[PDB]
Amino acid sequence: APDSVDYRKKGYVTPVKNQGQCGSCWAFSSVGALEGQLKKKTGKLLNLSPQNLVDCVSENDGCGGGYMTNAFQYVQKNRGIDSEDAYPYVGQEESCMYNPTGKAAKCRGYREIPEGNEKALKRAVARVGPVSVAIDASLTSFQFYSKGVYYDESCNSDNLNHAVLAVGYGIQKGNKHWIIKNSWGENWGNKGYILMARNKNNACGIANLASFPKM
Ligand SMILES: *[C@@H]1CC(=O)N[C@@H](C(C)C)C(=O)N[C@@H](Cc2ccc(O)cc2)C(=O)OC[C@@H]1NC(=O)[C@@H](NC(=O)[C@H](Cc1ccc(O)cc1)NC(=O)C/C=C\CCCCCC)C(C)C
Repeated sequence: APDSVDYRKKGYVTPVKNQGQCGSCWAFSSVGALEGQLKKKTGKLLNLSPQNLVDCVSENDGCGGGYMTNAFQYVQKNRGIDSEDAYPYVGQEESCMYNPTGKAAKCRGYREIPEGNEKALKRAVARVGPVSVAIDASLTSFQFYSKGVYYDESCNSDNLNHAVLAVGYGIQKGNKHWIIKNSWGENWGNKGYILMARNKNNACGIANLASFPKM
């Protein structure tokens, strides 16, 4: 694989959204992954609907929680996801109003990275595009990230509690990293983004609950 990857520079990645108080992190992660695969296939980028996922993915718990695979599996069986334009984010769990006219992406299926395999996730990101990853984001050191490559020996790989999007990887001051899109708005982190430590004994369990859709 290449040394540098950054799918933001290829137009795959939409702006940094804000989930708010609602714990719809999985939905923002899922949408991020589909958005990437939409641009690759069609040439056109747009915002897909996190609210479509929150309201209609009955196998997940809306703002309470959820998995990305379940949201991808939903878009496959449903034969669509609406645009943000067609179906906008309100910040609560409520009734499904999927309108197949406002369809924007479909999904052929999904794939999962092997558990605790950062090399596999690296190969995935390089070839596919923005990959959905879950992590431990409970630490204070995570909350108030501003610059550099992030790492903390507290970061429990087995306590996976927050879904984000791996949009790339690289190196910065000899610290290999994953380029990560959060959904806590543009004023968190470095413009919404964090660079988390790559090949550092699976830092915050970056490789444990990782997956992508095929479009
Ligand atoms: C999205 C994350 C989010 O918005 N915020 C997280 C913060 C920034 C740490 C967060 O709150 N995450 C957890 C709760 C939590 C907080 C702190 C610690 O130390 C641990 C957990 C959360 O539930 O947030 C919602 C989103 N996260 C997920 O969907 C993730 N899933 C879970 O965290 C987990 C389910 C699970 C994961 C791994 C397992 O092996 C088994 C089960 N959720 C729960 O355990 C909570 C279950 C039910 C809560 C019901 C609340 C009812 C309120 C009325 C996913 C892996 C991406």
